[PDB]
Amino acid sequence: QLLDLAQKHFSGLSGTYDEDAVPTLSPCRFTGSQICHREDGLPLAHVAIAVEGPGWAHPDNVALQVANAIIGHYDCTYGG
Amino acid sequence: VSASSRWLEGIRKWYYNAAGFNKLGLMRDDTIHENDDVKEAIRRLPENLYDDRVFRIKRALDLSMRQQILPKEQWTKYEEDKSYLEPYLKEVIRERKEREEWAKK
Amino acid sequence: AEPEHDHRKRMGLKMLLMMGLLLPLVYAMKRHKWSVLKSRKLAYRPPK
Repeated sequence: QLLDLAQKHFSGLSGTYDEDAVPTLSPCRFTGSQICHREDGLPLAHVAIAVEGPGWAHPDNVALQVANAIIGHYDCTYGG
Repeated sequence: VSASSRWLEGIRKWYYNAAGFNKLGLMRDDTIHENDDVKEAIRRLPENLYDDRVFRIKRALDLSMRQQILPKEQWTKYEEDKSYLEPYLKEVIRERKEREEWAKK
Repeated sequence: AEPEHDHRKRMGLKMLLMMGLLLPLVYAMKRHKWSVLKSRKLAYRPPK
């Protein structure tokens, strides 16, 4: 049903395509750095701290996620 | 108004330039020693002036540390050195002096 | 008057040769840690 509809409504993006402008993503350099927006008029401070992760495809995203689960998450409304 | 009163003003502009806080982007009132009357005057400043004051002090301490000075164009011009603390500090001393006149009788 | 003469000139060379290795090295250690402040950039963004 779905494949029929895709030929029914999405066909008409061929004829001739790409060729002249092939746009592949270049890698993005991670920098160990700090951004500090001091604002004492805001009631509570927000901090986000991160190292460079490996990316979508890497098999060891599973193992990192397990450790991230061990640390987990908290919230003042949690019963625990 | 006078030729010699323009000379006192030019000697004052000389000293101002020799003092060289303007080289660090500071205004004159930024550089004042913090006593009790002064602390209160800072306390009494509006939000916009306090925030600017904080940044100017921040900038100059940063320059002081890296032993640098601002580009010549960015120096505080003697003519436009806004004496923002003046009326606040004058009012605090006015109030102190009254208390002291009262504490005398 | 100075029996130690020869020995002090010897350790004195060792003092100079060590300091010549240590002075730039401790300098580079201090310069490394301080580069966080030396290259720090300020921006002031007051409301409207």
